[PDB]
Amino acid sequence: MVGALLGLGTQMYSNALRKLPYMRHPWEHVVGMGLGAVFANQLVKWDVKLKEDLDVMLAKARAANE
Amino acid sequence: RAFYSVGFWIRETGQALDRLGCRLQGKNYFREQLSRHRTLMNVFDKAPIVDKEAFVAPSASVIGDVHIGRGSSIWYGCVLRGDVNTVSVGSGTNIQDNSLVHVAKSNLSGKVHPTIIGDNVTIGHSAVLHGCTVEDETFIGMGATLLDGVVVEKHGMVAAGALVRQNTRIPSGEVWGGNPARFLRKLTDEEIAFISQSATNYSNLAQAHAAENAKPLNVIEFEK
Amino acid sequence: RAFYSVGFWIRETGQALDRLGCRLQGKNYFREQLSRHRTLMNVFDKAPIVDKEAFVAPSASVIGDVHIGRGSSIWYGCVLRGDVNTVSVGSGTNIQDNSLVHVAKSNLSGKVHPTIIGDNVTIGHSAVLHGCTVEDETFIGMGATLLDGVVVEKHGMVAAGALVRQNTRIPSGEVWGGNPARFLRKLTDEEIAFISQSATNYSNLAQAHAAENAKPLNVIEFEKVLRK
Amino acid sequence: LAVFPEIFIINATFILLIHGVVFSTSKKYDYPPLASNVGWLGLLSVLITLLLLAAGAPLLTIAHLFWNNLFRRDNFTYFCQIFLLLSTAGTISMCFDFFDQERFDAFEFIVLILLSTCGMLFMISAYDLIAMYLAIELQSLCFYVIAASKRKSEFSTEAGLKYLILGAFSSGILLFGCSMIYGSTGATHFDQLAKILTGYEITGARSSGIFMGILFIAVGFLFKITAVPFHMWAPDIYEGSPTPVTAFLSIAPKISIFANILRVFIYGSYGATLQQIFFFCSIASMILGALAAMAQTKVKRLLAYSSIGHVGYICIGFSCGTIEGIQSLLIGIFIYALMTMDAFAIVLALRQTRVKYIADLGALAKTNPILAITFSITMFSYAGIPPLAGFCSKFYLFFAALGCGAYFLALVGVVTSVIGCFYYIRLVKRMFFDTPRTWILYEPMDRNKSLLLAMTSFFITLFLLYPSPLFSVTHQMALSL
Amino acid sequence: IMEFAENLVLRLMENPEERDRKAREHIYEMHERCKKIKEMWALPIRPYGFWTFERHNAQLRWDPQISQV
Amino acid sequence: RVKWDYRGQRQIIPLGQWLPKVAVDAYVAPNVVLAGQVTVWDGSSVWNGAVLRGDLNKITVGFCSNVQERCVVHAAWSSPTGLPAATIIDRYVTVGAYSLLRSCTIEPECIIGQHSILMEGSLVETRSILEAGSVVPPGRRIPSGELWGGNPARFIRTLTNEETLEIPKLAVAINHLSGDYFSEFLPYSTVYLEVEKFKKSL
Amino acid sequence: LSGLILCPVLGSIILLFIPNSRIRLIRLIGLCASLITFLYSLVLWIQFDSSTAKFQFVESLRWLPYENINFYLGIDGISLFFVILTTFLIPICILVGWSGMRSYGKEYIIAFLICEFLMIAVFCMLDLLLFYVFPESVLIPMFIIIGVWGSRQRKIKAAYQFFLYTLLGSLFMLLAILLILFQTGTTDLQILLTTEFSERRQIFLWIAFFASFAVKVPMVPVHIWLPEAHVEAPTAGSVILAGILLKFGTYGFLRFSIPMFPEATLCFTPFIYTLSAIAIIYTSLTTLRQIDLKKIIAYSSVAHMNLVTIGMFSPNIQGIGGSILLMLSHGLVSSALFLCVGVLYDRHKTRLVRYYGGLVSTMPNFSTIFFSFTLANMSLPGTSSFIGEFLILVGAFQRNSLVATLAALGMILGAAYSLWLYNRVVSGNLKPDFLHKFSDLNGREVFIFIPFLVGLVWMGVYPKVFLDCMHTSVSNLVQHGK
Amino acid sequence: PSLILLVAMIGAIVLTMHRTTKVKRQDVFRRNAIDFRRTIM
Amino acid sequence: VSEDKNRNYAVVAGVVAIVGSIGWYLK
Ligand SMILES: CCCCC/C=C\C/C=C\C/C=C\C/C=C/CCCC(=O)O[C@H](COC(=O)CCCCCCCCCCCCCCCCC)COP(=O)(O)O[C@@H]1[C@H](O)[C@H](O)[C@@H](O)[C@H](O)[C@H]1O
Ligand SMILES: [Zn+2]
Repeated sequence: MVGALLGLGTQMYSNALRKLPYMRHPWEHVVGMGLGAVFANQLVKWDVKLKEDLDVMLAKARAANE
Repeated sequence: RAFYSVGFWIRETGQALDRLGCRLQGKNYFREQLSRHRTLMNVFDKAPIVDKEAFVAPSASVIGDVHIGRGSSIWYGCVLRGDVNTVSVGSGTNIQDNSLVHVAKSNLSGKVHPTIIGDNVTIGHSAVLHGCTVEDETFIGMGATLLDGVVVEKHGMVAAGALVRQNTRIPSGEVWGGNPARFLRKLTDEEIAFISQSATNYSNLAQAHAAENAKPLNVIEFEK
Repeated sequence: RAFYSVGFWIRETGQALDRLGCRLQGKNYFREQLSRHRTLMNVFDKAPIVDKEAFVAPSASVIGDVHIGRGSSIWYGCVLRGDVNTVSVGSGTNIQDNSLVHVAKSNLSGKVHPTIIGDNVTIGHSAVLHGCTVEDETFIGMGATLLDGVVVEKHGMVAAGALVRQNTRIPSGEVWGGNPARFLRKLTDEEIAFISQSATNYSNLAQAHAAENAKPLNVIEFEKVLRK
Repeated sequence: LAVFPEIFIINATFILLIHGVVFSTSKKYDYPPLASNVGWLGLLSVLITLLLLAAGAPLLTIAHLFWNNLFRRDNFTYFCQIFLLLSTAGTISMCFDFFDQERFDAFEFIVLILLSTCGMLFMISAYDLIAMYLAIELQSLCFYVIAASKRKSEFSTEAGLKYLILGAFSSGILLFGCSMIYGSTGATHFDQLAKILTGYEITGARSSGIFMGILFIAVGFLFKITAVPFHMWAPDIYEGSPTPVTAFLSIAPKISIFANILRVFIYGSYGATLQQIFFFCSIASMILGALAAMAQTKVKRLLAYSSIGHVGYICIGFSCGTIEGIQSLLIGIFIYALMTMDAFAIVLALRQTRVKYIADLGALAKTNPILAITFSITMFSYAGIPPLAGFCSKFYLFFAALGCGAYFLALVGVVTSVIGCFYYIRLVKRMFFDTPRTWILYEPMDRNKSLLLAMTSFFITLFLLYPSPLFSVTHQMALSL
Repeated sequence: IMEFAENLVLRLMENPEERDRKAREHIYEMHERCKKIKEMWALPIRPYGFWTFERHNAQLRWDPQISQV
Repeated sequence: RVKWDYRGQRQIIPLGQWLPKVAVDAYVAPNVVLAGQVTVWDGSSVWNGAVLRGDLNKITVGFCSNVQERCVVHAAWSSPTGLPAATIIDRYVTVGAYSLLRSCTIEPECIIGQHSILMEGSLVETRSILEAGSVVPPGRRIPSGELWGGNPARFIRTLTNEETLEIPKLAVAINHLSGDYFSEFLPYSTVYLEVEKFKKSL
Repeated sequence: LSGLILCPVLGSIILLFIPNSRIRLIRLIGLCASLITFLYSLVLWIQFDSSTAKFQFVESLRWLPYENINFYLGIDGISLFFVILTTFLIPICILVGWSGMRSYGKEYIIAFLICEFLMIAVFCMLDLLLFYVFPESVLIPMFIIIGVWGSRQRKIKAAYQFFLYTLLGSLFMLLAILLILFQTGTTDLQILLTTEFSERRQIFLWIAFFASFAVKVPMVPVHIWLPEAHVEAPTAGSVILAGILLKFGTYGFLRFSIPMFPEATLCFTPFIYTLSAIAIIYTSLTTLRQIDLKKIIAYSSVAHMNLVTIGMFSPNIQGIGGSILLMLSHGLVSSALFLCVGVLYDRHKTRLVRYYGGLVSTMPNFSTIFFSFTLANMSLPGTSSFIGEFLILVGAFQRNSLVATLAALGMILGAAYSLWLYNRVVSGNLKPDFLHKFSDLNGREVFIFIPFLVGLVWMGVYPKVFLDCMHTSVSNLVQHGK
Repeated sequence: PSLILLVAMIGAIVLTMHRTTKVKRQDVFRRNAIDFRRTIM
Repeated sequence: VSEDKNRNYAVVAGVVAIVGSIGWYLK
């Protein structure tokens, strides 16, 4: 996903900060960030599920319209 | 070049895979700080071209777009570093030593032009020819220096320590041997014979020197 | 299992070879970082009898007929093509970097005159001794260009970047200089004192460049420099 | 179970401490410097914990033995603890240069950071005045030690000494608050203290013991987080101490003490009676941040005052007890922590300088221009420039302050943030477009800072393009309280 | 004309439900106006986690008169 | 002693705690000879054949400060006469082709032109362009913004501030070329593979 | 729109992985990405239906779950051709930069920092919170464009007290945006339209938006940032500034002032009336005092923009049509004049104005085109700017024509000094010291001029295709203001 | 408090060891192959 | 055709990591 492009940047941005050129095999380990982005989106879904659960718990609470 | 960059990337991964994907097993051979100037004909998208009968010395680098013809020679320590525009060295020339032939890149302050070295040109040591359209059968002296756009016309025997100035089209056969470029004397004919015979002298001396070998006994000694 | 992982050495050769399959966009990478450089002796027909204690720098292609004395150095990148005419170097003559101590065939009149450089002759960086004899205990200048048959007398320093014309053999102590062959001055006695001091200090300094001839094991053992 | 993040990071610290001490005092290994080897295993004992802690998300609440006695973990403690270990991961990572380049054979600085991280893991889940104090003092004691570590330069010693004095006095105030509250309530457990302090209404109901107790607890905390009226040394504390220990005691105690405040002040005592001091502290903290940042030179002290001001910008989310306010406060801690880890990673990248001010910080637009881009990104983020993440933090904080009717708090926040925006825009201009000023050159930063600076720079710029995960996290944490 | 201008315009069509979009948006925000007003109301939910241990361990020790008789 | 060492010539030659550390992004052309104390800095460019030796003092080229082809840069022992003579080629200095240096302390933003020999204590001031063959005697502080030259280092001209503004552009143009070269070399080398194939022929 | 929306961001990011010292590729491909995003803007124009209150191509993505303050993207009416002008103009900046080397001015950096379509975002962004983020957000790209490749006249800076006030005004609007956001949960612009506020608070919220806007709008008390920002701006930084960054304030008023706070707008009509009027008077008289050409064009732009304000007030469909069409004509004309003055700088390399002389000899086609656009900046009847400004004028439709009588001075002095400056620039055989370096215009130069002249004439002779595609939206806005 | 006493032990050690043991009593750390024997000062 | 201890253990453990992790992202 977009995590692949982001990782190549994070690695290339890292290379740009240490002064090293933009070259090596860690740009192929940015696939790990693609895994990370998929997990982060998966965690967004799981998280909004849990937040909806806590929100219906709150709606049950707070006097429940009384 | 884009695919040249991609090639640099596949090679690094490959060198790395050997360096520590198999030198991992007790081998520090990769770590030896061996030299890399032995890339005599260093390359770019443009490459240096050299014919058979053209001795290049291994102490000398030939970088950039080069077109070493026939008989030309690049002796021990010279640097024909001509990335920007082609170093179109003609035939039978004789750099002879630690000279330099540059179209070396600046901020286009004077629009660096190719260095079309002529024929039978017996350039001397330490000459620092720099953007030089030096024509054929010309002599340049020991420790000399030149400047941009110079055109050393036929038989123009620049002397030692000299510093020719920018864009100076030196006349054909005029001896200029000073820091401020200055004609000194119409060259004599014995000097003409000398400069036209030293050409073939080194042409033979360069077909000699026969590097083309290896010295394993010394390699075995330096190994221990 | 380990050491049979040489398959990754073979796999590297594939990805490395992939430089051929990738040098197509233009003619690229004709350099390969090769191995052969017939440099440190490069005997044409005569061999240098350089001593076991005359440090020559592995860049210095001391061609053909050369002789260096005990304690004298031949510094980084200095070609010495004693191919057409004999060369020699006395004990202590530190021929410094980028030198061109290559002699002659001729220049307009005979003048073979084998370059002979005496003892303690501190020769300067980038010097070009094309065809002159040099006497003992003098100090040529960094950048000098000593032309044919210029007998540089003893204790007479040539200036920095001081080109010397043909046959203009300087006197003793007469500091020369200038693009034309003109004298400058007779400096002082401290000048010769410092000449000898720099000569012996450069001799023992070249004796300190024994790391240049260290062995792979010794190089990687110096790489302990991180710990100290 | 339920202490597997603590059981591990305590066993791992011992395994590292014994492993480090045996080797550093070893003739066979030539007395090697065990820093960056007990490190590396240090920061992995963090990641394995962060893996032990994140995985067992339902398991953290696995017993009752801990509940009504010792400490109560829940979703808030769980998420805030995954953050502390993550922010401790960044802080150990940025130090790897400080161990090798700077001559530190003292590995136990690592094991002390690990013991402090255990103390903070027990602060986050602290659910009893006694546990809150004990974990607070565990982390504060590790930090006094590792802030007085450098014994050669006397500048770090006196800085660590005044840090110890300030921290011990802050803990004394906090502890007198715990005493008054306990003595006037006979209950220390937050689950017990909550039942008592429902309908306490100090300003309406005469209860002086509990009032002075909550006031002293709030004062001790506002000392620990170095809020404005009680910072009192914090600039000199951050300036004198070494840079990585400053990066530690400047970002991680903030996270931990702020989670602890959310525990005691939103559950243990819930009223608009105590948050008045935090409202005043927010006002004066944004004021002091803005002005002193306008006044400072030394980049370390500039970051000190910037952190004080941003801690102020945090407390406006606590200055109103609405869920939106607490969620704004949590958003503000994550965007203040990641940005501070970034700023301190940058300050650690510039090891070559001595204690030097923004003028010597100059030329970075020329030398290492990508690092100057990153530094401008981070400083903008502090300022709150719209297209960045710090803007999202300050903006949601101000929106919570508006929805909470604290219009004046939002007003002082916006004027102080605009002052800061002007100051940091002027700083970036002075760094980029002029003022060469002596061109000090830097050794390159290592991969560890590089990825943290790079990932965090990516987080700051590409945040508004995906704020859903963090907003969901912080709203869940606020609901859980 | 040019052989397709007729169907060249059916790259959008009315599909007017985007107003029910805002209709239900409004339901969203009518609920959301209860974002900041809500807070802690429950003292009967599990935060009353004390008694479940008290009744659980009161008999062992820290007891006035049970061990007597 | 034997000749033709397979190693070629190691371009970075330490001696006695003195490592001529090369900062990254500094294309150190393979012919050069770093030795002793030569601290080349970020963005610099040591080009073909340029030796840089090491004495009691320490050479140091500054940010973007290139040392072009075949340029010797040594340093005198101490020269404690006026100031410690450790060559400091500071930022943006373009030490041109085949020049020569010794213990001179060049100042920011210079252009030390071709074949320009120097000597001790020649603090070539900031923003100063030197003509070709600029030979200098010890102590001649070429002042700021002033074009110079001549065999005894005779002053020639002061420079319009447009040329002074152009000097940094020339330095960064050299640095662009240096990056174009640095993209031609890889962290380690492939020479070892050829050396092993040589050894397995033995 | 779903896929064809993100062309500039995709292009910029996928080029960021091409450093490519050999500029040809980055120039070519950045220009192609810009031109295709402009092509998709124009096919989005063709896709328009001039018959709905709804927004034409609405899209979204959840941004924060509760209250869903999400990327609501509408392009009805005005925004339709605002984003069109944005795209129309961005390739102009990409094309004014075919400079050969372009080395210190690293070409890919300016490509990546002009090819950020946050202007497209803001003009399509239809929930005034995120909409707020973008004009304030484009300041980071604008600041780097303004000075990194911008001409250095001073130590690059902006009046610091004025800049602090400008950003303070921007953040003051932010407090107002939040007050409305939490006032009734209203996330987006459709529902902020539907809702109804307290008249006592509508005026406060209106002026609070107005702070930031009337900084972005160049009204008399705060407009000084345009001259100082332009004289230092690069050739392509001014083309964007005049082109879009001024349209920001007027479009902000248009969307989030008039149909948002109808009662507050009713109450403050005379306020903006007098403000914009005196601003036009001042910026008409000022170019007497200013001799700096960039300041001259910037002040003419201030004049035109306060005309846009003196017209946007109205429930006159003709009124707001003249407002938005003066905006389009201004993004054409002032940017064409900035193109002009940038060519005039570079071809002369001088930053004095008394030095532009003998132009009919050096670059006479530049004389022709410079007139072809200075007749427009004074709004020659027949040009696009005339249709714009006269619908601005007739904006006194239900009115009683007392602010048109101040637009009297505002525009008569404007046209006067327009002619005076076009003379002063092209006047006489005033031989300059340029050493017979004529600098005739480039084929690419007249190219980048082509589209502005084409849009100008196509509007000025046929404003239908722009007044149509707009009337439905503006009339809906007006009835909500009724 | 066990961990706090352990941190007090580690602290009193790392602070007041005072370079009197392996903290600096490792060695002066002077090596021969890394020295230049003062022939050239 | 051999090596030293305490490094082949490390390479075996690195292989155990990547083989093990493969099995993890695989399950
Ligand atoms: C056809 C073309 C493509 C062919 C396939 C291409 C690619 C395959 C991808 C990955 C291969 C595996 C790993 C990738 C590489 C990782 C880095 C390995 C680094 C390495 O050698 O240091 C080993 C330890 O090593 C592991 O800590 C453990 C490293 C274990 C690596 C084992 C690899 C060989 C076994 C076969 C793979 C097993 C797994 C198979 C399934 C997964 C494959 C990925 C120790 O050596 P050493 O004592 O000389 O230590 C080194 C030190 O590591 C360096 O950092 C220093 O620079 C150097 O001076 C020296 O001190
Ligand atoms: Zn010769």
